[PDB]
Amino acid sequence: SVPSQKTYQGSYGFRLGFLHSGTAKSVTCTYSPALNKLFCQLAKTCPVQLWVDSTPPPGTRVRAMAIYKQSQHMTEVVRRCPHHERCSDSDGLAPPQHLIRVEGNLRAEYLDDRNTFRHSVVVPSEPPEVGSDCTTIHYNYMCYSSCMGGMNRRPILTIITLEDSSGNLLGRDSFEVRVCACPGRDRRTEEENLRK
Ligand SMILES: [Zn+2]
Repeated sequence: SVPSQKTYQGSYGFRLGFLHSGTAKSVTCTYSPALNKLFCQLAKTCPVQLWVDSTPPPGTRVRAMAIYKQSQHMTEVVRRCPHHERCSDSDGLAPPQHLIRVEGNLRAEYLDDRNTFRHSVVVPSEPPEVGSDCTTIHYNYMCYSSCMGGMNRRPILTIITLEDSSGNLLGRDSFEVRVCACPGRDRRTEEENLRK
């Protein structure tokens, strides 16, 4: 009733990477290594790098799923709030209830789990292009952390899993997410709070 969040590189050395976007007031997405936390604006591009030490088999996939970080909320499905699930901002593929979308991948699939009712979005794993050392998935988060009746100011984690063609686990990584109006200021504030 709760997905695992244990980091697991697995046989292929799977792990995530993030750009170094800084903390200017204007930044739309920024990652804090010290907090393992992504700060982003609503429905803005969040580039997440996928790194492996060796290429997994054809048919490998990469799944993203959100869970609440606090234990007393972890059994609750993370979903869009009653406002945003009705605002008709569909990309033609993502169900309007799903918090996490993938941008610009026509092979993305959206799952409503028939047993847990949790949402996820999955894409094929592909090796890096010629001259590149990793691949990047562009995610969008479609509600604010503060949305009433949805996340309701509760922190969430995103769990990224590398899966074989049957859905079996090959690798796992994760990061906290805050969706907010001013990611640069909020990253600076929370990093200062950690230091203090
Ligand atoms: Zn919302």
